[PDB]
Amino acid sequence: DLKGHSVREWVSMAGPRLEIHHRFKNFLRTHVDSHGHNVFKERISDMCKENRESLVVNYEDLAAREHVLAYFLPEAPAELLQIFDEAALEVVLAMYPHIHVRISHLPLVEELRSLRQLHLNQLIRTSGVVTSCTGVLPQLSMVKYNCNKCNFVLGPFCQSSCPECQSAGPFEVNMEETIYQNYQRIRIQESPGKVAAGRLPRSKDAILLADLVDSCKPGDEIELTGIYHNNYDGSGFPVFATVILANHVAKKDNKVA
Amino acid sequence: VIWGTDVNVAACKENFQRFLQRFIDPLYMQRLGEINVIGEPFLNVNCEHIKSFDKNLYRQLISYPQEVIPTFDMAVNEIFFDRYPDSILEHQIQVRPFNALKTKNMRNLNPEDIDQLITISGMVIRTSQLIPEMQEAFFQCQVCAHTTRVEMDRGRIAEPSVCGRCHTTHSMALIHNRSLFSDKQMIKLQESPEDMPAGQTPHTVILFAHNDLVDKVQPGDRVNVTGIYRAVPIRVNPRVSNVKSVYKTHIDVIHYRKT
Amino acid sequence: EVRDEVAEKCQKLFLDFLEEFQSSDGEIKYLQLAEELIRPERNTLVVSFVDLEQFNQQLSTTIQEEFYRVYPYLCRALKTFVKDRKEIPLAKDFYVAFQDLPTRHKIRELTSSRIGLLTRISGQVVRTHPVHPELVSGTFLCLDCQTVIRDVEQQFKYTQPNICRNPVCANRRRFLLDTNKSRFVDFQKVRIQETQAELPRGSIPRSLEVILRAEAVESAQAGDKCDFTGTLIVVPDVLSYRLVFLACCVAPTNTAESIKNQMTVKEWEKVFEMSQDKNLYHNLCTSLFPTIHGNDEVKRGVLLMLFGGVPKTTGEGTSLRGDINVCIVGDPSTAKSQFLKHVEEFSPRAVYTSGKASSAAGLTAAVVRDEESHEFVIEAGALMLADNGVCCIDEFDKMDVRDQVAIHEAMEQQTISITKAGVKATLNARTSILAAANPISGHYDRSKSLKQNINLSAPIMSRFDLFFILVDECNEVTDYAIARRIVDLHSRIEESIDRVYSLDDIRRYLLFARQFKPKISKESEDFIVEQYKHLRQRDGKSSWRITVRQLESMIRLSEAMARMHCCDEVQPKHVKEAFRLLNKSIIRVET
Ligand SMILES: Nc1ncnc2c1ncn2[C@@H]1O[C@H](COP(=O)(O)OP(=O)(O)OP(=O)(O)O)[C@@H](O)[C@H]1O
Ligand SMILES: [Mg+2]
Ligand SMILES: [Zn+2]
Ligand SMILES: [Zn+2]
Ligand SMILES: [Zn+2]
Repeated sequence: DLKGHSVREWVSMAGPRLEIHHRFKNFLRTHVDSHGHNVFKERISDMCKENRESLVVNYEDLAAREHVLAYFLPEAPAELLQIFDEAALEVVLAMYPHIHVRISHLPLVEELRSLRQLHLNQLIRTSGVVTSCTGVLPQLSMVKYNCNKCNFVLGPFCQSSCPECQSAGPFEVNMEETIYQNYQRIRIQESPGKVAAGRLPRSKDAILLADLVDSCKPGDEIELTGIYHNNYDGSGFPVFATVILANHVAKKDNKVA
Repeated sequence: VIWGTDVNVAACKENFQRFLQRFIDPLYMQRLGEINVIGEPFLNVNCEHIKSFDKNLYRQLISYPQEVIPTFDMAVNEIFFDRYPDSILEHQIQVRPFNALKTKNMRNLNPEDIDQLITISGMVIRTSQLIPEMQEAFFQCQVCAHTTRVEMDRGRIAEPSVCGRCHTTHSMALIHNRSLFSDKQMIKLQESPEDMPAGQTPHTVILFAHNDLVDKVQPGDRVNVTGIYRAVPIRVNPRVSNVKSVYKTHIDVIHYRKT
Repeated sequence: EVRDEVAEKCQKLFLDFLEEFQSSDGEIKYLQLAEELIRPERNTLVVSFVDLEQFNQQLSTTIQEEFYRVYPYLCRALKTFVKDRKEIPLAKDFYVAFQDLPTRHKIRELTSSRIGLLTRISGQVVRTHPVHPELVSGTFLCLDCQTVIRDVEQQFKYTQPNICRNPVCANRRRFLLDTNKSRFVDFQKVRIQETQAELPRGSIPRSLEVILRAEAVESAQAGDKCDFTGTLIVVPDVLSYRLVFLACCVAPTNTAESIKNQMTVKEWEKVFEMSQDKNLYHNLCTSLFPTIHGNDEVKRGVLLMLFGGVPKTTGEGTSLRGDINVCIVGDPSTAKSQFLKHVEEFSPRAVYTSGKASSAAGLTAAVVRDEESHEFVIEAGALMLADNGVCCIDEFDKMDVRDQVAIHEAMEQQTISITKAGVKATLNARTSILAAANPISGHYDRSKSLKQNINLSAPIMSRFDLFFILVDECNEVTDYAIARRIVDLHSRIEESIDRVYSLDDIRRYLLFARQFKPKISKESEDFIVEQYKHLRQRDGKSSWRITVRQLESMIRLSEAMARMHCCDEVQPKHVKEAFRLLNKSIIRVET
């Protein structure tokens, strides 16, 4: 149910994992809202009209209807996000034989200077101004090579002579992992006017994979919600650069409201 | 006597003490007193003084430096505990002889000089940052954190491959910071061009300064370096134990004289 | 499950010290310090080493001897102390920073025997690398046996688990890193070099790499001199190892009353006589420049630069320059480089450099790729190295346009905002600049305006407080006197100088005078107003016109002259002398 020992460990458990999955799937039908229009049915119909595989979920509704579930969303973002994605995919297939779920309306909004290690590997919403954006980079793959004639695996090598035995063999791929199967990299800095004069505006890097790709333009003030987590980067072993995995994006109309 | 030499620890120490006390240009006692206040525990001695005082002792020192220098160190420490018997020093005095055998014809050097003290004049070409070399490796078990130590494992470190409290499989990893290190600086020094008669191919040598005397010579400095000639094997492949029949040779410096 | 009795005892004693030790007020100071630490961005708590030494000498000795071994346990003790006290976030990194260490070693003295023990060093930052998260306690899962390896600490390298967790399985090669579960900490690689004070003459300085983390990451900016309290450690490099000083705390290197109390009785008496010594101006000028003849005005201006005015920051966050900038445009020879060399030699914190320098920094901060790391690093330039000091730049007329614009920005805003290759920084640089230049064609044409005589851009010229023109007079008496000076110097190898005050005495007097911040009296205010009225009325023809920038330079020089005598208020004497100096420095076209 709840109140385990660690939120990440608690969600990882298969029992509670399927419990939360079933509860969310049921909520995908029960939540007709006071309007009684079956909000989730409306969202499913809108998505399937254009087949956007992009679902919008309001944190307020989850918090009010469930409470505990919305409470656990911040601490275990990836797990519950995958649960919601699979639930939405199953619902869409049932109604219309992957679905990405994007959250919004996060209660607390933190500035770039306001986020620290306490917020690492958690979902958070911030307000920033885009500064630079790249193309739709194909993929970032980390390749680890089993050594040739030596019990050792060469360190991760990013893509997109042994340290001990000095073997000259070409080596063979011990393990290759793919990350960001199709991604766009953007940079967001503190919106002008919120900087404390002398202080240089803070900047952070966000990655938009598959969904939300090319959903922003340089120079656009956006309220970005995403998982602020560490991860590999394009650079001995690869450098671990902190980034924001973008879960949802918005636009602040008129740039001042 | 130590095997394959003409050296007696007691007699050699007594002769060195006599040389320290009975000598005429006594300077050694003067600089011993100077070290008292300075605290600098390094007694530099010109070997030519020993040669003049006792040629036999000079020959013995040159032939077997590694085995003889400790005796001189012990004698100097005993004297320092005799004169100024009360004093404080982090480590007892050390002796660093110099200017003994000017076989500065580096191009003309022979394997007969292996493990023999020699002084050579030349200009240092390159150096390197002080290298910390292990002397007492510290290991901790990944399973039970069983702490253990391996001391002076003849250069390499003997991996236990097995723990001692849980006696699990090879899981005890070395802890660099918890270990103990010593300073070793590498220098590449070129033979002095003037001394070479032909100079068709200027000669170069590699020097190692150990535990002290590090960074005391900047690049391009023309100095006389006195140290022990050394030859060490080179392994054909690090994995295999085979060694080349031809040894690469270097110098373990004992004293520097700026000139 | 092996318990380090030393570590546990140190943890217990450290927690006891935290929860019992109290200030002179009788209250636990560290309780309030931690209460302050609860706020965000405050994850490092400072601790006074002398205080804990008094609380437990044995504990302090053990920590000093085995600081690195016990540091994690000290952090755990801090975590326990803060968690149960107040509403602090359940899980965020905490650290302990140590200070007040009497033992100040030199970079030369850092030997392998000191590895792992706490020590304090003093150096000057040279370059600063970007911040980077780094895994400290990694967590992996074995692919074959799908068991999560946890807390596999890595010693500053990509150290995978030696063998699987399961005794049953022995994959040993296909561990998968759990990024989310892995523990990361933000590290910044800085490079420091021996400060000129400790640097032996003609000896290459020792470059030492240091690692900054937690609150200290951004504390030290490129080009500044700082003292680091930490512990030297070894790091494997592609059994090779290299030294790096992991610094727990970073502080700036080293009031008038404080200095006077610290100053010796004889030194304070000498300084007091100096302050009470009338005509100290010319006396000090002559003492500081023995191997020179004439050019009394140049020496006066250089001395005023050495003293400097009172910097001011407005309520609107605008910084008003407190120090002054001097340029010397001179015919070939004429001792310009000699002036700069004297200034550099006398004054610590003064750095001599030339406009022909080809360093990647290029006389100012730059961004350069590291040869090994290949990551862009902010490298401090000579101008930065002169922070809160003096930069004697020779061949100022020959500077490159890139360095020219950089220097223009530096002298305008007193700070350099450098942004490139994705890196960005704002390096403070409050440095008095003494430039030497030659007239176009070599010889100064006194019938032409200064602009026509030098190639410097208009903004650079405008932002200079004083220009001193050194024309090679054909007068026989002047040449005879110059020959007399040079020949007497070369024959009387020494003792030819007549220093009414010793160089060390001048240095200590300058340090004492710096502590004063002279104010402007209403009488001084109106006198300055009237002097500027006269200067404006002059309106000539002068080489360069007179603007409010000249008024700012005038007030800064008046502040410096007030600082000369250490009087805390301005008097008309200082204002009139400054007016004389600035007006004389103006040269009219002789056509
Ligand atoms: N007015 C002067 N009084 C005394 N000595 C002087 C004077 N002018 C020049 N000298 C002497 O001239 C000698 C040579 O001058 P120096 O090399 O310092 O010139 P410089 O200013 O660097 O010239 P430039 O930059 O135009 O090439 C100096 O040792 C200095 O002693
Ligand atoms: Mg010159
Ligand atoms: Zn290998
Ligand atoms: Zn064990
Ligand atoms: Zn396994």
